[PDB]
Order: sequence, then C-alpha cells, then structure tokens
Amino acid sequence: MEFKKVAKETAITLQSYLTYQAVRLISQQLSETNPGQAIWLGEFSKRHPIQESDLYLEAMMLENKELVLRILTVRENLAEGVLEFLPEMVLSQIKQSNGNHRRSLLERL
Amino acid sequence: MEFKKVAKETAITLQSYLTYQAVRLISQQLSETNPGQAIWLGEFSKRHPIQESDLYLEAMMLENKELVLRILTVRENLAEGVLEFLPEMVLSQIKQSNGNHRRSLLERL
Repeated sequence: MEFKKVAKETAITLQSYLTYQAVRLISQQLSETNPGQAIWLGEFSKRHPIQESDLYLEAMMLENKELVLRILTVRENLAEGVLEFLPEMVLSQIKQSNGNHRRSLLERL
Repeated sequence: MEFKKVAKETAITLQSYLTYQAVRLISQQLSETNPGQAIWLGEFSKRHPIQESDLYLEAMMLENKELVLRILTVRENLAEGVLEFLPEMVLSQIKQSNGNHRRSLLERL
C-alpha cells in the first residue's frame, strides 16, 4: 500500500474541505450578526465551487477582501484546532462504520 | 474539546474519502487478478456515488458480499498509514496557500 502518496492526495482534498468548514462557521456567525452578508456568502458559493478552494479565494478577493481575510484566519485556526484529533477520530469512525456494515451483511446472509 | 462538531464532520468526510481510495486500490488489484470483477466494480461506482459511502456499501452487499468485506478491511488499513502523514501535510499546505493568497492580496491596490 502506498500510504504517503495517498496521504498527499487526501491532504489536498482536506485543504479544500477545511476551507469549506471555515466558510460554514463564518456563515453561521453572519446569520446572527449580518444576515445579508450570510446570504451574499451563500450565493457566492453556488457561483464558485469551494472544491477549487484556491480559485474560490482568489475570485472573492475581487468582491470582498475583508471576508477572504476572515476565511484564511478561521481556516488556519480550524486546522490547528482539529488536525491533531483527526487520526484517532477518523480511524475510530471507520472502525465503527465497519462494525455497522458487518452486522448488516450478517443480517443479509 | 473545541471544534467537536467540525472535527466530527471532517472525520465522516474522510471516512468516505478513504473508502474511495480503498475501492480505487482494490480496482487496480482486480484489474490484474479478476478483470471481469474490475469492470463490475467500475460500473457499480458509476451508478453509486462513493461520496455516499454508507449507502454505496449497503447497496454492494446485496450483490457482492466478499468485495464489501474487502473494502472494509482495506479502508481501515489504508487509514492507519494515511492519517499518520495527514496533519503535517495539511498544515504545511494551508501555510503555503495562505502565503500565496497573502501575496496576491497585498500586491494589489
């Protein structure tokens, strides 16, 4: 098994996913504080796929510089906050799901 | 902890993404040992989106129980090795990305 090469791919995916989580947390905050801006943010995201997170951030710089700053900031905090718990949490989630599917497959016999 | 909801949502996402990576690897092994099953698998993945990994596995066990059991095992083994590299890779990539976006933002009026 090619653990490191798959890790590199997974890292690229996770970079975009954590940008998505940052945008999500900021939207939830704006929904209490400035709903018009949360709405604007929601519309921007349907025009620009967060999957292409570098392109997403560059596009936003043309329309809302302050929000880009906020996303980069939150995404950085999130990463630092979350990343070290991930190995255990992901492996645990997979073990649980494996148990679940095995029991369903046994019921399927 | 902190970011519990985020960390959890991220874990479930990576669980699906690592299932994708498991199926991809298995598909490659099957192309050598049982090309007809490699083809069945490709067709199966076209019709069932791997992003919905639990539904994918639940559908497959109706048709091919052995392959489900193999995916469960591979995705766990893969996760063990992949998650060891992930934190530092993802942090350093976010760092590089920030650097690029920072320059982009600072260099314009």
